[PDB]
Amino acid sequence: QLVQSGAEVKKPGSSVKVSCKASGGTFNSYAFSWVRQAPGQGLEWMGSIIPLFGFVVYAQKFQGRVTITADESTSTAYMELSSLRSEDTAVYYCARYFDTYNNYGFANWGQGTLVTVSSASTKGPSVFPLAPSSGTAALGCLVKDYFPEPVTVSWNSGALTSGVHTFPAVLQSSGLYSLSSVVTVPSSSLGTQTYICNVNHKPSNTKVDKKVEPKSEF
Amino acid sequence: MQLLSGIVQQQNNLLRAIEAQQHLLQLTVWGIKQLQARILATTWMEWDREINNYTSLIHSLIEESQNQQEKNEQELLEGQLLSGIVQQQNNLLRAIEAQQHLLQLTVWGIKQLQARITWMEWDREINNYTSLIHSLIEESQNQQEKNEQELLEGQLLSGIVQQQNNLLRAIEAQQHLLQLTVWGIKQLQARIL
Amino acid sequence: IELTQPPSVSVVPGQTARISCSGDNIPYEYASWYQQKPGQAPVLVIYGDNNRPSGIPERFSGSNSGNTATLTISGTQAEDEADYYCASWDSMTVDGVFGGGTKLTVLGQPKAAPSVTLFPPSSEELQANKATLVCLISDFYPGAVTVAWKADSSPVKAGVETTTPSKQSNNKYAASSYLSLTPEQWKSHRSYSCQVTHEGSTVEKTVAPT
Repeated sequence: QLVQSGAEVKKPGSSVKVSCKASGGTFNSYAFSWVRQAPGQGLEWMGSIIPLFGFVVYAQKFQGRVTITADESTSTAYMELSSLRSEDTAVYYCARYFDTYNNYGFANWGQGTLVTVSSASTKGPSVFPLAPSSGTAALGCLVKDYFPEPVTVSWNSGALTSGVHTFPAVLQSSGLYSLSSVVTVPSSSLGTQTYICNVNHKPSNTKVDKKVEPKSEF
Repeated sequence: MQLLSGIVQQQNNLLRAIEAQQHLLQLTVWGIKQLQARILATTWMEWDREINNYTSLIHSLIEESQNQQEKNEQELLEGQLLSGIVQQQNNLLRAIEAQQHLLQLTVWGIKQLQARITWMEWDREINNYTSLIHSLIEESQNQQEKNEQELLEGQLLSGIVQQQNNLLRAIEAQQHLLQLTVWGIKQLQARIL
Repeated sequence: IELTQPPSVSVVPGQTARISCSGDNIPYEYASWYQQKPGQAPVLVIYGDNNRPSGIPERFSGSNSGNTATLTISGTQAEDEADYYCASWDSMTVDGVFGGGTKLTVLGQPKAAPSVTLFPPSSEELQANKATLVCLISDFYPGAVTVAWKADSSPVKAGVETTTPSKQSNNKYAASSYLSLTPEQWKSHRSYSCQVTHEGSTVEKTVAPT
């Protein structure tokens, strides 16, 4: 029913136009709102458009900085937000109300579009081994100072699945992300099994293999 | 036989048309309130109360008509059928009456906003359909009275069938009225900002 | 116009949960309710005031006295754990507003202390002229935790970044904390520690320069 365009990464001051394609019904009988959600925060109503009339209405908070349009021939609603700043980082949903004559609630929602506003630029991670030491041991890989999300981590070319745990990224005050991935392994395997984390950061075309060896007892 | 089943069937269709029309009306009411805020055009507070009051009422009527439709259909699947079919015409007539008041309030809303921002053709069309509906509603009220009176004490079947034609004409005329108010809102929005 | 909900509500599984939403004048049929699970779109659960959409379990119900919308869930199940929002419209200017949301907790899952692992800086990083200690924190419930760092019995404020906890795969929580130092800073203290405090009890892991 409602499918939105994909994640956007934006510099402060610039613009973003988020689209939402509606299928399965008659476009002229729709009512649309835009709703944003900052990470860990509540839902927030931005504005509405009734496509049959084709004029948008806005919460004053967003007055003059958001433009809401609809296109009949593509069955698409749009939301443009200009002069971006960091506090604008949020997921944006298109939502549909007046499902039936008495449904004032929002019956259908798109998947959301992530908009990230940062002054940081695309950067590949530095990968460092987290060596196992002093009967299960933990070893890992520190994926440090990259932008943007996401990074993916496998172990031993995907052959190591059990005990893998990849932690969500910390956002540092430099605007760059760092992540860690650990595997729990049989202690007695450290001098025998070789362990290699495979790190993929697609945004900057980075593939890194890091061998994680046991700390020496010397 | 198939005469009464065919009447229950058409009443289902008519309630569906009223639901669909209510949906469009809702849209138009929303559109006017939205334009009211942007344009800034106390007398509007009382209009907003009448809108809300008659909108609740229409929702009640639609609901009660759904309940009566089901019972009527049960009675076929199973006197009380005739009774229910007549009650189902009174419910549809009431819905049409409340929707007509709603339409008239939306027309008023449009006129107020257009006296802030040709329309003579529109006016003429509004009046023609308003007068027609007023007259179809009045004929439906007289037939309902006649049919209720007979049901207490055929002529009944004839007026039941005639009441189906009345309701259908009124709805079809309301449809035209809706298209005109939609036109009016689109014509007003196209002029702001 | 503001909708206000309690930040949190907790229910024994099988008991009935109630989430209130107070406003000035919530007109009849204007109150709607939404279920939201981490990482997912909201889902309409009640509209009108007491209407459930197709596919919504019968144990969901709503009411509206004009001053308070209430969501009710009789016989609350595990899968009913989520954030709930109410929405409504301004009567005159038809703006939408949401309640602040309510975190509903279904009780039953046992307390679990965190498993914590602390790693020192690697050689390669120290050779790259940087030093970061890594504190991994997993397998805790409920999902609230506090992290403090110490260098030789003394608390360390600067260069600490910790994530806010996330739901794992089993229904436990994970978090990570990072302390940034220069190689010189690192090499001139007997030890550093990660202190993880969970439900008023603290787990400590210590690390020391080669």
